[PDB]
Amino acid sequence: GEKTAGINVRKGGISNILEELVVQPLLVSVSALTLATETVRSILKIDDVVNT
Amino acid sequence: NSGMNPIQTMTEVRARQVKEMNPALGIDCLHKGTNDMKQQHVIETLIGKKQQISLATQMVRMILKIDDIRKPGESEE
Amino acid sequence: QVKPYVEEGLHPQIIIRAFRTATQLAVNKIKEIAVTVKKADKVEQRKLLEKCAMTALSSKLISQQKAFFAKMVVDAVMMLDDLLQLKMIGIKKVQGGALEDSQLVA
Amino acid sequence: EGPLSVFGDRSTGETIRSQNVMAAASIANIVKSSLGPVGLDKMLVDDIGDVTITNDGATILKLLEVEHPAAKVLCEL
Amino acid sequence: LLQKGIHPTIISESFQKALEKGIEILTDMSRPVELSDRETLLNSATTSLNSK
Amino acid sequence: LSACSFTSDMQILTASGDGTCALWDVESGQLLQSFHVLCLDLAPNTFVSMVWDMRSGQCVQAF
Amino acid sequence: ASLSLAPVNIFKAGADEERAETARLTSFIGAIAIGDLVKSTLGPKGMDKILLSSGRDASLMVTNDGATILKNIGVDNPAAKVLVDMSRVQDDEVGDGTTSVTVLAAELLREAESLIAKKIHPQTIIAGWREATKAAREALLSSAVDHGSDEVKFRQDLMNIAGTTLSSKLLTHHKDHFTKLAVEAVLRLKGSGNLEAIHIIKKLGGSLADSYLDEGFLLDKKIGVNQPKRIENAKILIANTGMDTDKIKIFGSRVRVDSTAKVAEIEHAEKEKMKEKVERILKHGINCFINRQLIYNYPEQLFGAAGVMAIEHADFAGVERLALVTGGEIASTFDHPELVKLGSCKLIEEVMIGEDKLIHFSGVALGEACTIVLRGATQQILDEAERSLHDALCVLAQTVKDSRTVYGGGCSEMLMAHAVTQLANRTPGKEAVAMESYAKALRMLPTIIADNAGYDSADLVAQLRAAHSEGNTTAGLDMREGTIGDMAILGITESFQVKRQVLLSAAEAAEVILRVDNIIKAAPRK
Amino acid sequence: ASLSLAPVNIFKAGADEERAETARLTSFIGAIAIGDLVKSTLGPKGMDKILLSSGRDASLMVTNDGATILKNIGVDNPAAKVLVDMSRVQDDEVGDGTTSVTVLAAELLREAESLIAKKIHPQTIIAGWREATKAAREALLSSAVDHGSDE
Amino acid sequence: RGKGAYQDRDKPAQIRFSNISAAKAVADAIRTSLGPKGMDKMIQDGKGDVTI
Ligand SMILES: Nc1ncnc2c1ncn2[C@@H]1O[C@H](COP(=O)(O)OP(=O)(O)O)[C@@H](O)[C@H]1O
Ligand SMILES: Nc1ncnc2c1ncn2[C@@H]1O[C@H](COP(=O)(O)OP(=O)(O)O)[C@@H](O)[C@H]1O
Ligand SMILES: [Mg+2]
Repeated sequence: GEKTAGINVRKGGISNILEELVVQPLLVSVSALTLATETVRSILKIDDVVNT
Repeated sequence: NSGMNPIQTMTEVRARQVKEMNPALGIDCLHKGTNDMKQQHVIETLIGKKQQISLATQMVRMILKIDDIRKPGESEE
Repeated sequence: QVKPYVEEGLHPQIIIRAFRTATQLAVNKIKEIAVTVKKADKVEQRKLLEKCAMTALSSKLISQQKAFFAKMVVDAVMMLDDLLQLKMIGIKKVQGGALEDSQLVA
Repeated sequence: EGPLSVFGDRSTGETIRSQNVMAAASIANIVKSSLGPVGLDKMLVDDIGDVTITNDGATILKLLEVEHPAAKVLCEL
Repeated sequence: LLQKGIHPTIISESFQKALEKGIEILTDMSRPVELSDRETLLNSATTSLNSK
Repeated sequence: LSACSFTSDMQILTASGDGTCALWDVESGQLLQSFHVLCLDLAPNTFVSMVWDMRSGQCVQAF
Repeated sequence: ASLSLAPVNIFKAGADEERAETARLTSFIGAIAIGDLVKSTLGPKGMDKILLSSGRDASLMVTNDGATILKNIGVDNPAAKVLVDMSRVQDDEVGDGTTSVTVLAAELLREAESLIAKKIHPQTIIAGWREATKAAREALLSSAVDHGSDEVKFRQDLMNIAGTTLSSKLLTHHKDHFTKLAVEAVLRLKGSGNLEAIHIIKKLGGSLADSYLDEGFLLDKKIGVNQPKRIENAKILIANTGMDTDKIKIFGSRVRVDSTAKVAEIEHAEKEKMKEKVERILKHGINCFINRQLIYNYPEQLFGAAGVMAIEHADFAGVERLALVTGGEIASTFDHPELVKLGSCKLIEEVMIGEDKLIHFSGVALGEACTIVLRGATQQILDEAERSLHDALCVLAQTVKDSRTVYGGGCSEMLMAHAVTQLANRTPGKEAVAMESYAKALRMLPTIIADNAGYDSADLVAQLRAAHSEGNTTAGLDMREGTIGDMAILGITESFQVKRQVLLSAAEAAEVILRVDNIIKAAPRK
Repeated sequence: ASLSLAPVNIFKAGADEERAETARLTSFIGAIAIGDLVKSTLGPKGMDKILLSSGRDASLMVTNDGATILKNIGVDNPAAKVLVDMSRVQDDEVGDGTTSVTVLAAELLREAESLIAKKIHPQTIIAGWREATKAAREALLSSAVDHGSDE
Repeated sequence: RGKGAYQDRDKPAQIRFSNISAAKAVADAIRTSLGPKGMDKMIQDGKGDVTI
């Protein structure tokens, strides 16, 4: 049920990551997902390589 | 190899094997209509399967245990 | 470990003498604390041999069958008479077969 | 070479760390003999007979021809 | 996925659906911020600078 | 770079194996217009490489 | 006795010639190889190709366009060169059909080699193909439908045509959004055919669905230093003047004095001339000033002190697009302020797109010029999206020029081939066989379309043939699930011009290549 | 991934590997070349060939026999080798029909190439050809006439 | 029904596999430099320039 839980390098295990003040803007993750998915979709449409 | 869809056919055969206890259901490669290999008379020796599994496991163990290669790299003629 | 002292001009003879002293002390300690049992019964002697063989074998690709091979090795060695020639233990390798198919013939 | 497909060499892990430490130790051992009142100077022939006699570490490391980046770091230091 | 016999177009469409669902999930996770909250900005910058 | 015929010293004509000559000026340093090469002879506001026109930025006489 | 196979040698070193069988073999092999390469990129389920340049830059290019694929390949087979030139000319004439025409020519030449193997003189094949082309063309013309009178039906036709054009390309992911985008961009031209009036800006980053058509115009230039960065109710003045140490055009003139005081006076006179020119420009009563050439520091400072934006170095395309979108006049003299029209827009400002700043024109007066912003994940994605939009805009402009439309999805090919078969059934001799081969290639086109989708092409093509012979003139492939259906309801439509051009160009190239019986090559330079 | 198209090089120098479409292309090309070469020497109006050897003696041989044409040539295509061995075995079994069997095999493989181009699995082609061979053999046997009783 | 389309051409599958292998190799190469415990890389160009 807890969603603010992540890798805690300082403690060495799993803890509420907000206690370590490890936060990042949502735009970074959203852009990462969108761009990676678009690149994968573009690559999946390729089926031949031609040397110019 | 028989042109059928792999994942769908394998999933259906596995589900049929789980539903009714029948370890004789396989892949209808020749399209005879039925999936029961006991009726289709597709028979292999037990020793063959046991040897296949054993040899594959041992060779995979060897390949996994190797973590270093020292080739001469001379590319000799 | 002795490299840093070598770099700072320590005489090699001192290092050699220290190594000899430490090695003598360690060997004496090993001989002192090594566990031996003075009962001379065959059952626990065979158990000791099997345990030593398993430990020696638990680093190789046959480690999964180390008990089987260890028992076979113990039997093979115990069938040797008094000098334990290696040439009296034939080893034939036949391609094809599982490790568990290996056999020892009396 | 391999799936990475980069036109060049690649060292990873303990190998590159050891190489960097070796380069730094080489630079240190070059000038280790010129430290303290019981230190001694050095001659630096400049490939055409020019001679530079010095004890200053900066001059020695600047006049030397170094190629390893981890050693250029110490020279610039 | 391809080794099982799945056409790349199906894979791309499924990945698009997964990306849309993931964007929704990430948006549901996040919380709003105010530029007057200096502590949040400092924490974001520090999280950016831990790996460097 | 093959051709760097400095010009009217207000402008510089430069070209290389790219195949598209570039018109630069000295003061501003901005590429005025890249004309879509080994020679950059000027008028013996126009130049020949194909004759190009400054006033229109297009080839006017081909031979 | 052959020219090359003779006791005496009649050629230079390196020259070569191939007689009838060898020349036909070479031509057919080259053409079939080109057709096989360009195909499998055809139809809604066609895939893309990667073009690795071997040059210094090693440019990377992934594309689905047949013309682009055929352009950037090293071709030595002369017949393949003929087909490549065909594809290029087809691209120049109309936006789409580059792959279809090449595939049709390749299939025609394959049927031609079959007929030659069946001991048929190539002239008979050519005559039969000419008759078949005439019949197919007249049938396709009879099948055309026009909706230019009804504005709503014409807009629906534009929607369908843009969707069909974008179906094969990478934009099929957001086909609906991109179809609306392209249709609006074309309709904003107010009937003009100027495809250069539509500017496509490719900015890296962001999703492909973030691409949009700006309601006004976007300029990628910069404003001066002291000039304002935002103007409401702008009064545009578009110019093509010097604004940069504009020397008097008497090139034989020079300053020759006997004192530096006179030199300073002449310098002040030059500066006063520039100031008077700027005052004459400002007499028009303007807020913004776009010049095609550069603006130096003194006129820039004067404009800034006047509170006027001075956008500089807007090239010929830039000033033309600004004139089209704002209604201004590209002036070069300012002695008659009342005779020059000024462009107008509600607002000018700077916008932040990605990491680059651009000038935004909002609330434009005329708007007969569009700026389409493309956002993508890679440079290759942006380039392919630009190519797909170019194809869609070209086809939409052609449809605007000529509103006649024909049904796609193999329907046109089935109808033309059915007409050809009907003609062949009434023709005696081997011309009937040639006509049947022509129809066979026409069927092979949607057969390849269905092959690219993984469907059962034989059954689908048989069903299409039966439906078209029965009288169902609008039957076609339904790629959504893999059946046949009515192309009118499904809204699969394409320009009549494009299909007719594809058919005619393919027939012409097949006839030209088939006429060849000898290939003679001169010694190359290398 | 295939052996040749893998980042690691798994073969000796000079050894290669041809996958499905390439192997079919090479096999069909070799078979069609053999069939086209051996034909035109078929039927009453067939013409003969000249076999000029490249050896030191440079043996000259004019011939109409398909088996002699096929055996006395430098064959590198493995499918062409299969057809050549077929012709030799046919000659060994009976003295005639070498050209006929070679041409029939070449035509069958040409039709197989067309069928493969039409997206048909080769096992289906093989099963259909087995049925066709059964039918044709039965028809030919039923068509045979014997006159050994009357001298 | 029986068998479906044969798919005589194997080149598209090889192209897809090679593209995936290259992408996976790049991801594995840069994997080590992720997170607060990630480590930098030193790259020496053909010109001899060095960057960390
Ligand atoms: N949604 C669709 N359904 C059926 N067929 C289509 C569809 N979209 C395009 N096609 C067909 O695909 C063919 C090829 O179009 P495309 O590959 O986009 O450009 P080109 O005509 O240059 O090959 C056209 O002849 C068209 O009939
Ligand atoms: N007089 C003939 N009329 C019609 N067909 C013939 C005649 N003589 C031979 N043939 C046909 O020519 C074919 C080829 O025979 P031939 O050219 O001798 O080579 P091979 O017998 O090795 O195939 C045979 O199948 C035969 O049916
Ligand atoms: Mg198209």
